[PDB]
Amino acid sequence: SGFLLRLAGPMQSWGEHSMFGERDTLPYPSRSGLIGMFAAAQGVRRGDPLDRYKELKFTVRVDRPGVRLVDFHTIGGGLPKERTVPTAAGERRDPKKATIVTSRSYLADAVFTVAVTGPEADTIADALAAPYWQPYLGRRAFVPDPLLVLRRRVADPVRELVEAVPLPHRRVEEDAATVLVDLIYETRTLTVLNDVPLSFDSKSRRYSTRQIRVVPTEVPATLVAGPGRDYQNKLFTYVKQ
Amino acid sequence: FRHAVLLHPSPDGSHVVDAWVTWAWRERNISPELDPYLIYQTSKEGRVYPRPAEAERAIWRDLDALLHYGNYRPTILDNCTPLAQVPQEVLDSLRLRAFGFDQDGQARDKQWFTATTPAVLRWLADRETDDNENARIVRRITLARKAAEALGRRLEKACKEAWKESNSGPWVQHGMSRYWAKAEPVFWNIVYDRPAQGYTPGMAGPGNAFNLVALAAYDEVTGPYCERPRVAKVVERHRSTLFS
Amino acid sequence: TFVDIHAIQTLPYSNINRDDLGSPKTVVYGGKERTRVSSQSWKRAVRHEVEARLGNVSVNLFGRMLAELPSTEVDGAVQFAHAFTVHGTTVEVDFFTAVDDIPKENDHGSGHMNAGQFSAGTFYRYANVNLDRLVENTGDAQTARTAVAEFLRAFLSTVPSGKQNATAAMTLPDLVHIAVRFDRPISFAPAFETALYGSDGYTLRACQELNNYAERLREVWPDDAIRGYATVENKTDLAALGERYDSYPALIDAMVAAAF
Amino acid sequence: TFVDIHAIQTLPYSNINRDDLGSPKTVVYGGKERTRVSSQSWKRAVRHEVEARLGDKAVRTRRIISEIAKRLRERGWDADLADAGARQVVLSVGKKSGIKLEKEKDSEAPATSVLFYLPVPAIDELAAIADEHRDAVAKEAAKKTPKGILPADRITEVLKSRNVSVNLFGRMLAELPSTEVDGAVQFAHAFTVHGTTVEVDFFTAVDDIPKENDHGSGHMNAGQFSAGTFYRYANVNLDRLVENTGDAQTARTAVAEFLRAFLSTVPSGKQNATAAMTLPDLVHIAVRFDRPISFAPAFETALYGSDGYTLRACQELNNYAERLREVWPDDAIRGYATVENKTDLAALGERYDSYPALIDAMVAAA
Amino acid sequence: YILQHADALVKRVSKLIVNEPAARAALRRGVGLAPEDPRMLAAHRVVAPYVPVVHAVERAFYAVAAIMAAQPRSARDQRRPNLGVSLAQAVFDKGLNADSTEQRLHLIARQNLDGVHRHLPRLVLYLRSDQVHIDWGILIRDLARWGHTPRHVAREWVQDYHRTLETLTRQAE
Repeated sequence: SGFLLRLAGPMQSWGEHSMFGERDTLPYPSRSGLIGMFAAAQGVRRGDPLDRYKELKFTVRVDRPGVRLVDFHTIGGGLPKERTVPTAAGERRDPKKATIVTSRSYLADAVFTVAVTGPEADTIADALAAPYWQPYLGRRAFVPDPLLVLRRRVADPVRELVEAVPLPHRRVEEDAATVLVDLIYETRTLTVLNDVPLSFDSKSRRYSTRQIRVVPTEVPATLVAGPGRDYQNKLFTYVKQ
Repeated sequence: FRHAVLLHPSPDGSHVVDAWVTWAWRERNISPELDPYLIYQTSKEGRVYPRPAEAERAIWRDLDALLHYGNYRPTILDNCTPLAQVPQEVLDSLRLRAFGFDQDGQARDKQWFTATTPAVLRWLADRETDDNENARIVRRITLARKAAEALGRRLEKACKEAWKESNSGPWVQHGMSRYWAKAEPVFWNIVYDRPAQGYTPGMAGPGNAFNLVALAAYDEVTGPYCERPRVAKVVERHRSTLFS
Repeated sequence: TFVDIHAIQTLPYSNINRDDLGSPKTVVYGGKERTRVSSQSWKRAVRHEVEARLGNVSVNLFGRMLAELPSTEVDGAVQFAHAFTVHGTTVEVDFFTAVDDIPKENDHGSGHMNAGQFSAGTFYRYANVNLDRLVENTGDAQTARTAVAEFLRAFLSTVPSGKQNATAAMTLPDLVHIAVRFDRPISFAPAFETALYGSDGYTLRACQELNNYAERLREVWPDDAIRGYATVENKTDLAALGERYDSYPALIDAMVAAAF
Repeated sequence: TFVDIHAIQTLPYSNINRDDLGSPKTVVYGGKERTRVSSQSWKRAVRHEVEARLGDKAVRTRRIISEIAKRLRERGWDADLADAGARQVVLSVGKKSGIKLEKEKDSEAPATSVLFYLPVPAIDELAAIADEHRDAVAKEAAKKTPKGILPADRITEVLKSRNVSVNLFGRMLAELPSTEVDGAVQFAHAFTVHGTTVEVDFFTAVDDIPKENDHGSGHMNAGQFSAGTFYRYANVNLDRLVENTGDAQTARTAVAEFLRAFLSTVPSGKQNATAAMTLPDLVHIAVRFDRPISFAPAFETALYGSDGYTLRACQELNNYAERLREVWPDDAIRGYATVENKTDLAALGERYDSYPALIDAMVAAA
Repeated sequence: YILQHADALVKRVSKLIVNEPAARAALRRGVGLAPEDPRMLAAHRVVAPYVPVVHAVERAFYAVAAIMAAQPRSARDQRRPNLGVSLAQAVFDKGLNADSTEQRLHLIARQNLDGVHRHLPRLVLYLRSDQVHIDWGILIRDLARWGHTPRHVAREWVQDYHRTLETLTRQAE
């Protein structure tokens, strides 16, 4: 069982621990987000039991860490006072203060290839191919790369993360081999953060911590693609086989 | 407490239904002796205040818990963590955690974050089990942390001073955001000795690795405004300070 | 059933969106920085335009009213990608000075010196419409049908209002391609993961490059997707995008016809 | 309800609009650098010709206090009372204590922080309002920190008065958001159809008295100039201009006068050294009802060169206008006027013999 | 790497100006114009063997050899700094005007490769006219990299200039 999910695209955000106007992303995908991505693909209404998703495992290798950028993002500004965001008391604030100013962060030009291994993950892959709601990378405005699922069915996909999945253009030294790539596994634990989603109900979303261990591993330098456009070519060669 | 709360219960006791938040004191009193936990700071006029949380340092996950590898240090840590204390081995496996709530001192609030130190940094020291490559790892890591922070303040003050001068600040926010975002992988490359630009594996110290990231973030931020010669002169005067 | 629409609309010297500072918004993508027009800004103009022409489908096509309290449907189903330039773009500073009309025994002590940033380029836009949930939530397939058609026309016709009086950036897209897909929505954004080089323009080259990406994706995954495109250029054929149409509203009509 | 006007106009070695370092402003558009004339400059030239031709002038000034001071001084006020009364004019209005003022300059009244934009007779009416309350002003002039005694409503009503230029281009005042007027005109940055490298001219100002021994230039430098066929575009939102002026007849004169100013005026940038005065080679007024459309994408692919760009630019704007009318069908009343007779240019609508005939026909059509 | 061919060109040509007049006079008639221009056909005998194999590198080599031979007789007679370091040295020592030469440097920093060549010979001969030192190999390498750098070299030029002026002023205390 298992399939390869490729998270790529111009921008993707995987925030955790932010609860005000400023938003912040983890430099790598968060299990909560990917689980919600599958739940959205399967029609799981907000508030439905998320234990079906329990028992999955997410090893994620970071091809390009990507640049982290902060996207300004106002809400309601430049509108007449009557048509701005409501207050909790119900009376709209004065128009010179009715604007909301959020500073949301997002990863741009970053690409990870998570190898999801679970009990029903093959039905989940078959659900991403025909989604109930549009899958997106973190914020809904970010739209996933068309090669969202590199392979629908793979026996031992981590074995395919160690090798035989192409890689972006990187420095390849003379007489070099085995270019270093950071794999992320789920003592030797990088960080602890609230990921595993106890409930997605918008009224009270709650989570619990998951330790992450990031192990730099060594994959053959043959894997990295040539400088220009070759990455797309090798990747497409990869999807048909 | 300066704040006084009363929570109206639900009949079963399962939930709170109403709440009353209100003052308990009209006259404020100086609380004697500085709080051990917080990191303090003295500012011209000699007034002593706790260093405010900054959500930009939370961009690089768990940077404050690296406090142990260190000028000014919290007193509780400085009593219990060091070697004058009394435990024997305990200190080897203790690891620090910090809770920070960056917000306005008024009613605005921005960001909170927890931060336990990574267990990989000390465990990478014990994989080897030798007196020297280990003390060298620890020395490197302590050294890396010192470089990242010194140039973090150098870059804050750089952007802050330049922005004020150029108009005769918003540059600080993006400066620090870009700084820790770029300064995070170079640190992890210096610890593993992997090759990071501005660093040569096996060098005795950070090697200017950090000074390069700060310059790239600063030049990333002040980039579009170094056009006019008057403003370019100011911006150059203050990037030159990051040269070390 | 997912109706998605790609447009390659170019914009002259303009500053449609800007940061907390004056400079416009940029993605760093494909290693080359490129200006962008954020999704919410563009969405706001489209939603305002749809609600103005249409006279609660705006809470259905678009998830919820900003100034109304949540009515248990905050999701809009419609997905708006953030528009980004086909090529890498350097931010172009425009130094300006407001003139003081009253003259002292002094000349040109100008009223106000400053410099504002602008940029120009060919943005590659893209959107999606979750048709099935829109029908299940709206109820009547007809209101949904009119709403979907008008939403596509709004996506095409409009341009954001930002610094528009100083730069008349009003423009029509060069290419639109509406693909009624049943498998899943897909954006051709990776066609431009390698920013095109300059000096000969980008409209035509971006058109055939997106044609190459449509051939390849159509090759790996052959689908029952109904497609069609309309261009302001008759010089080049793009067979992979589907049957060509004489115009944009004729195209929108044929694809709205194709969804039902 | 949207009148948009396109225009191709060649300028010979002009350098009408300079950046901060003296080089003409450039757009890297279509991948190729193209010199441009900023919109605010040609817009300023248009508003001054419109005010000069329509007779009413508006004044964008940072020094309103000094001007009110000359009017109060000509009304018989003492100079010190005139200065204190004009300070009362700006002190009596706004949310905060008063309109914020720049740091005080010796011997002269301080300039306001923001640029006021109001017609001239309205400034004189502000002087009359400060005049009627002369004794109250005299009493507050004796105090150390005088407060805004004048009625705020009367002054705000004077500051809301609109000139034709205010009706047409709009204004902004941050302290008084009640006075802000939405502009009815979108003015694009005029860029070249073709790619232009910045031409450098090396000049030496000659000393006139002969030197006894060493004769050399008095000063020598190099100023940058450029030439080319600019594309120009502009919109007029008739609904907003009618909303601003109120009556459709003054909006009609404002639109016709604007279009004529758009064709006639030139920014005047070193015109005493280049004489760049020129009429546009082609003009195309469309009266569209759905939305305005600039033909700037038509010239995104820069023209190659070696041959006169005018004929190819007019023909290319023709092909793009044809292709857009086919792609985006509309009932918009079109019309054009051209100097060249080598081509019919069928897509640009009905041809008119002269620019005033074209303007009168399309304004009468709207 | 190019700095090597650049130093070989600087040496041979630096000798060529002093010893043989017909060669430098064959070089100076090609200042500020592209090598395809017929006035440059006489300079190929001297410059063509030294260029490797973009026109940007050729324009850098050919042009710096031409500017090098167009020095006034006085200048020709008589860490590695950039042209910006040479600028700051001409401001602090030789007393050039400051507000104008800084303006002229920030005027060069915006051009494209086509424009730098147009502006450079007047500036460099100005600098050279009063015995300001300019290391031609660095200028060559830089002019070759101007073509593919948007501002990556110019920023180095501007930063070094401002920095060297500040240090030269602080050392005078």
